[PDB]
Amino acid sequence: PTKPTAFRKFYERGDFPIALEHDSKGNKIAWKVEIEKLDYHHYLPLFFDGLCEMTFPYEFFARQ
Amino acid sequence: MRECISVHVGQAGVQIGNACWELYCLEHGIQPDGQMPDDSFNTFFSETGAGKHVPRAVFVDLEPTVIDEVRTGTYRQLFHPEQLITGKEDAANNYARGHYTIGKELIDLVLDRIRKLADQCTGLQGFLIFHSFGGGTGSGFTSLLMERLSVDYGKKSKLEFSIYPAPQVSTAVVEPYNSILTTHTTLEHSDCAFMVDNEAIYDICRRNLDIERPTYTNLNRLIGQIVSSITASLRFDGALNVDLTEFQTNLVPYPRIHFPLATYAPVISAEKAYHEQLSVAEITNACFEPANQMVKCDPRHGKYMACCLLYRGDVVPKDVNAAIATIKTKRTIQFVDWCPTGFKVGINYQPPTVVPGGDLAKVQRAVCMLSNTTAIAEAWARLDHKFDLMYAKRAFVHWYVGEGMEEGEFSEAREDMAALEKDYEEVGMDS
Amino acid sequence: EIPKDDLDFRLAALYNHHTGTFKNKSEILTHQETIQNIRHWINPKKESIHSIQGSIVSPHTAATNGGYSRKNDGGFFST
Amino acid sequence: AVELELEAVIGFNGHVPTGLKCHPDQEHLVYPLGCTILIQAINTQEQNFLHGHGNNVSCVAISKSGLYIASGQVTFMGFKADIILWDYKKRELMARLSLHKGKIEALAFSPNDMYLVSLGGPDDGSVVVWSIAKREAICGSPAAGLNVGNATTVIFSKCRDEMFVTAGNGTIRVWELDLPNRKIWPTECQTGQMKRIVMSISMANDDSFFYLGTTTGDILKMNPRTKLLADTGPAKDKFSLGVSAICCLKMGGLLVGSGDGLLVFCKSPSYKPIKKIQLQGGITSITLRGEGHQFFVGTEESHIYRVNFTNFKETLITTCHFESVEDIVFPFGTAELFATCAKKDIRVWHTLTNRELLRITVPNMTCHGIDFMRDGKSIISAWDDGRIRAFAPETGRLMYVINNAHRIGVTAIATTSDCKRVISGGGEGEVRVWHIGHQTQKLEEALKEHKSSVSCIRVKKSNEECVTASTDGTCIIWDLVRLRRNQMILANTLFQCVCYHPEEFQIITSGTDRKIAYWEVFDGSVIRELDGSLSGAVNGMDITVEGVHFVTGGNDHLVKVWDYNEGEVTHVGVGHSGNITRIRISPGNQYIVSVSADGAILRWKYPFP
Amino acid sequence: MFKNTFQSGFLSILYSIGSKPLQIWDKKVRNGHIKRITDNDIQSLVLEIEGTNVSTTYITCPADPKKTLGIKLPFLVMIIKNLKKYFTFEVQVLDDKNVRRRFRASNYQSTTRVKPFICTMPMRLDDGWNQIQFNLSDFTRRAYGTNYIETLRVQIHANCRIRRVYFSDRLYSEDELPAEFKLY
Ligand SMILES: Nc1nc2c(ncn2[C@@H]2O[C@H](COP(=O)(O)OP(=O)(O)OP(=O)(O)O)[C@@H](O)[C@H]2O)c(=O)[nH]1
Ligand SMILES: [Mg+2]
Repeated sequence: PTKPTAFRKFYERGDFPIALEHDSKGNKIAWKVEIEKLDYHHYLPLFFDGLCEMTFPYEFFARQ
Repeated sequence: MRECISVHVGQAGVQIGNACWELYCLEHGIQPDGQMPDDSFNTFFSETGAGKHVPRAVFVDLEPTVIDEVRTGTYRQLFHPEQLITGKEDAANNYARGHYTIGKELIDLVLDRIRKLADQCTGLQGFLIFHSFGGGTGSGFTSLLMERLSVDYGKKSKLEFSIYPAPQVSTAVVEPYNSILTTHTTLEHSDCAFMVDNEAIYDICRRNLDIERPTYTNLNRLIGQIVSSITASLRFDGALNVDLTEFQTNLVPYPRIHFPLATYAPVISAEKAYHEQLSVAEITNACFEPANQMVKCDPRHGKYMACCLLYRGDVVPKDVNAAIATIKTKRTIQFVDWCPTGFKVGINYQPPTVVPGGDLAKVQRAVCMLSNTTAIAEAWARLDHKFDLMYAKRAFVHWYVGEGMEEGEFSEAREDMAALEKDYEEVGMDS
Repeated sequence: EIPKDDLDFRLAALYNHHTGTFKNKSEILTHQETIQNIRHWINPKKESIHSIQGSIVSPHTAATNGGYSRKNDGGFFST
Repeated sequence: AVELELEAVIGFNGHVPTGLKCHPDQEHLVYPLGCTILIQAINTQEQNFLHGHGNNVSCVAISKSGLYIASGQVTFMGFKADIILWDYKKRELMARLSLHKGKIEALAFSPNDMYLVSLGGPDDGSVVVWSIAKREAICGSPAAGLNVGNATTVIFSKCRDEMFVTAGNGTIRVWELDLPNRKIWPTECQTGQMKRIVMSISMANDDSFFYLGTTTGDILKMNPRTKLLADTGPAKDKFSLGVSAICCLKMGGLLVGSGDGLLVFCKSPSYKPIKKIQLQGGITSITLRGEGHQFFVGTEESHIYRVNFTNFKETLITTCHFESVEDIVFPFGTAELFATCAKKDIRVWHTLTNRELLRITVPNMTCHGIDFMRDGKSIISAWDDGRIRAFAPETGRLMYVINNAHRIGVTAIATTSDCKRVISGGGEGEVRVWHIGHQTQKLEEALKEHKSSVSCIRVKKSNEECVTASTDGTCIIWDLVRLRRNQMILANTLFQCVCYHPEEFQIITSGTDRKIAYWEVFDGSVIRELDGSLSGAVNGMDITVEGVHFVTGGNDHLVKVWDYNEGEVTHVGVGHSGNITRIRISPGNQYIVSVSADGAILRWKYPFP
Repeated sequence: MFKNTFQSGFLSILYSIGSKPLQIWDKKVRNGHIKRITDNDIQSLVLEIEGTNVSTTYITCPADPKKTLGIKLPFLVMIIKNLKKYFTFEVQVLDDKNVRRRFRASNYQSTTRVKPFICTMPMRLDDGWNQIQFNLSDFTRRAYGTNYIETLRVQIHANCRIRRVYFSDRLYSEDELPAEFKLY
C-alpha cells in the first residue's frame, strides 16, 4: 500500500512552477521559469518523491 | 479523456450556466448532490473517489449575488466550493472596472483555478466561455481571461458563447461602448464566437413554443441545449462525429471572420409537437428559416459562408444528405462563391434530453445549425453607429477614464470594428 | 471485570490524586457501583413565496383571460 | 334527510384579536371559527353552534352577566357589516345592528348590559354606541382624529359612561357618554412625545388605570381620571413582536403576552418578568376563568392553552390549522389516522381522541395535495412551489423531493397501488407520470391536454388508468399503461372533484354548476344529472368502497349524504362555516370527515353500511 | 485551515477594519480587556489587547485548538504599536522533518536561547507605530538545520495595539506595497 508523499502536499500549495501543458502532439510540462536556475537541492529530492503516486496528474509530473 | 473546461464570466454566464449544467447533470445521470445512482461524464464532469462527479467549470462574477444563489441552492453540492469565485463590488457596466481595476484583483485566482482544472484533464479539447457583451464582467473580465488564456494555452481552442446587444431591446445605456471596446480585445484571442441576442430567442419562445411572458430562465435553457448539441459528439456515440477543433476548421474563413450564429431545430411546445412529424427535412429547413435564427440579422440580407448542421437523435444519414441538397437549390439561401460545399454535418445517436421542468417537448430528433453568415455586419454596424452618436459628445467617457483606460482605446476600438466591417464586405464580394 | 488488585485501584475509584487531599484508606477508592409530546419537524431551508421557480401566472385567469390578447396567428396561450 | 350526529370539532380562528373567551359560569369556552362562533364545553366533549353571519367573523364580545354574546363580520368594501347579538342560554339571533361599512375590529359591552361599542372599519372607522335594551343605535362620532390615523380597539369601565379606544396610530381617547343630548365627548390623553402603535387594552378591577400593549414591546399604563400617562414598560429587555394581548388581574398584576408566545406575569412599577413560559405562536387572547386561577391563552397559530396561575404549567388542549385546509386522505386499511393538509403545514391526527402526532412544516409554502402510498412508507405531498415532496410517515424527514415537477404549482396528486408511480397534476394543466425508484425519481411521460389547471386525480383499484378532473371543463380517462388518453369527457362546468365508482364502469363528476352527474368510462356520455345544493358549488366527494353511498360537500358549507342507485338525498349539514374543500369516507366505513376554507376538521358518524 | 486558499503574495488573517475582525481568532481575557478603537496618529480603528498579566490574556488565530491554519508564506508581518510595556507573540511552524516547532519574541528577554521545541529571542520596539517582519524561513534555518514548510499558529499577547496581521510571499519595500497595506 502506498503512502501520501510530499510531492502531493507541495502541489496544492502551488510551490511547483509547472502546469500540464496540453499539446495536441503530447503531454509536456510548461515551465514558467528557466530550468537552469532552479534550486536542484529542493526539487530533485521532491520530484523523485512523486514516483510513488499512480493517479494521472501527479505521476506524469514526476515522470516527465 | 476528451474533456472541455467551461468558464462563466458575468451574471449571464452564471445564469445561463445554471441552465447548461442542469441539463448536463440530467443527460449524464448525476443527481444534484453529485452522485451517479460509463465515461460520457468525462467531457463535462470529473469523478472523485465516491461518486461525487464534480463539474469541470469555473464561475466568476465580481459582484457576489448571482454566485451566492448557486452556493445556497439545489446545486450547492455539485459545484466545487472553490470552483465558484466572487469579489465584492461589480464592474458597474464599465469595461474599465473589469479589465483594469477590480478585474486584476480576481484574474490570478480565476486563472489559477483554470490551471488546476486543466492539469487534471487528459485531453483538454477547448475552453468554452459564456459572456455578455453588455456588462462590465462579460466584456472586461472576459477580456482579461481571453487575453491571458491565449498566453497560456495558445493551441487550445477557445470557443465563446455570447449574449449579443439585441437590436432595439437593451438594458444599460453604455452597452454600445462595452461591446465595441471588448471585440477589439477578444477578436484576436477567440477561435469562434457563437452569438445569441435576446430579442430573437424571446420571440422563438412565444411563437414556436407557447410561452407568453418568457424570462431569462427560459432563454438560458435553449442556449443550454445549443451547448449540449455542440459537445454531444465529444461525449456520446454517433455516425458522423465532430470534435471542438473540427468546428473552427470548417466554420472560420478569413481569420478575423469568426462570428457564427446558432439556431435549434425542434423548438416546439407539447400540444403542437404531437400534431407534427418533425422529419430531417422539416427540422433542417426550419433551421434555415429567417424567423428561427437567435440573432435578429435577416439571413437573406447576406450570404452564408460555412454552415455546420450538427444533428442529434434518429437521423438516418440518407435523409440528412437529401435534406441539405434541397437547401442548396432554394436560392433564398445564397452561399458565397469561394465555398462550393460549406456544409459540415454531424449525427450523434443520442435523443434530446428533456429538462424535467422546461418548455420543450420529447422530440426524438434535433439539429443545431451554426452558420457563418455575412449578415452579422448589419448588427455590427448598428452597434458601431450607436458608439459614434454617444462618443461624438464624449458621453459616458468620464466613467471609463477613471478606472484606467485612455480615450485612445475608444478610438482604436472604433477603427478596429471598422476593419471588421470592411473585412465582411471584402468576403461577400464575388471573384 | 478486574483480573487483579492493581486494576481495582486503577479503575474508576473516582479519586483524583491531584485533587484528593487527606483521605482515609477507605476513601482511597470510591467505585461508581458504590455511589449508585408532539413530534415537530422543521425544514432547514426557509425560502420565500417570491422565489418560486416556474412560469409566471397571468393576472387574467385561464378560463376567462379578461385581458384577451393573442399571438400573431391568434392561437391560445395555455396555462 | 335525517341528521347523523356531529361528534368532535378541531378548529380555531386565532388571527382575530381578543378571541377565545370563557363566560362567567366557568364551564364552557367561546371562540370564533369562520362565520360561526363555537361554544366548547370545559371538561366535556359537548359543543354547540352559533349560526348566522355571511362572511368570516372578526370579533367576539361576551358580557359580564354572560347573558349576551355579540360578534362582527368582515365584508367587501362598500358593503355593511352586521353586529349580531345573541343569548347564551338559547343561542339564537336577537339583533343584526348593521351600521358599519367595511368590517369590524373590536366590540365591548357596558359593565351592566345595556350598551355595546362596536368600532368598525379601516375603511369606515367610526365609533358608535348601541342599546342592548332597544336593539337600536344611540350615539355616533369618528373614532380618530384627522391628524393621527385609525383605531382598532374598545373597552368599557366600571361605570357605564366611559368608553375607551386605542389605535395603531395613537388615538388614546377617553370618551364620556351623554344620553340626553345623544352624543359622546372625547378627550385625547397626553403621553408626552411617545407616539406608539398599540393593539390591546385591559383595565383594573377597581377602575384605577388602563393598560396598553404596544408594538414596541412596552406596557403603557395611563389614567382615565386625569387623562395622562402613569408608567412606561420595560426599560431594557423589551418584548418581542408587539404585545398583542393584555389581561389585568384582580391584583395589581397583569398577564402580558407577545408576538412570540412569551406570556409573562409582571407587576406594575417595573414591568419586569416574574415567571416566564414560552408559548408556540403569537399570543392573541388571554382570558381568565373568572377568579383567575386557570387562565386560558390562545395563539394565532391556533393553539388553545391551559395555564394554572400558581405553578405556570401549561396543557395544550386544542390544536388547529391556522390557515385554509385542503385534502383529507386516510391511510389504507386503518381509519384512525388523518392527513389534515393546509398552508405551511401537514399534520396527522388520531380519530377517536383528536390529538396530533406529527406536524410537517415547509416554511411559507402551500400544499394543495396530499396522498398516502399503499405500503404506508411515504406521505406524498404536492406543494405550491412545484416540488413533489415525499415526507416520511414517522419522524417526518424528506425522503425525496422532485424539483421543478410542474411550472405553476402541483395541485392534484395520487399514488398507484404498486407503490412505483405518482400521477401528478398541475396549475398549468399538465399531468405528469413519475417513477419512484429506490434511489431515483425520474419522469416517464408528460401528458398535456388540459388548458387551465388540474383539480383531482383518482386511480382505479388495479392500476391501468386514471381520471383527472380539470378546471377547463374536461375530465380525461388517461390510459396509464400505454401512456395515452382514452376519453374526452366534456362539460360547461369548472370541474373540482371526480371519483371512481367501485366495479369501475362509470365516474361521478362535480363542479361549479352543481350538476352532480354520473359519467360513463365508455363513450363518455351523460348518465344522470343531480342538483347539488341550490346555494353555491360542490368541492369534493367520496364514494364508499361498496358503491352504495357517495358523500358530498361544497361551497354550501355542508356535508351531504347521498346514496348511489337512486338519486335521493339523505342530507345532514349544520356543520362548519367555511367552504368545504375535500371529504373522505373512512376505510372502515365508520366516519366521514370534511375540511373547510377556514381550518376545521369535522367528523360525522357514517350511517348506511 | 487556509489550505484551499491560493496563498498569493498577500494573505491577511486579521484586519481591524471590518465587521468581526476577531472571527476566526479565539479570545482569552484574564485580568485584562480587549477593545478595538483609538485614533492617536492614524485616524483609524486599531485593535487593543492589554492587561496586567502578559502571559495569561492573549488571542489565538485558530479558534479550535485542534485546527491549525496552513500558510506556506515565509514572511510574517504585523503592524503593532509600541506601548512601552511587556509584549510577546507566538508563531508555530511545521518543519520538513515533521516537527511542531515554535518561536517566541519578547520585550523582557535579555539573551536568546535555542532548543528543540521553543526558540525565544529578544525584541526592541520603536518609539511609536511600527511593522515587524518575522522571516520564518530564515529563523527555521538559523535556529535549526531545517527548511520551512508552513506555519500553524500565531498568538498575540497583552500590552499591544494591533492592525493588519498578514503573511507575504517575500519582503516588500514601502513603495511597492499597495495602498491598503500601508502604515499610514
Ligand atoms: N440570455 C440571457 N442574457 C442575460 C442573462 N442575464 C444577463 N444577461 C445579459 O447580460 C447583459 C448585461 O450584463 P450583466 O447582466 O449586468 O452581467 P455582467 O457581465 O456581470 O455585468 P456587471 O455585473 O455589471 O459587471 C444584459 O444586457 C443581458 O442581455 C440571462 O440570464 N440570459
Ligand atoms: Mg452583475
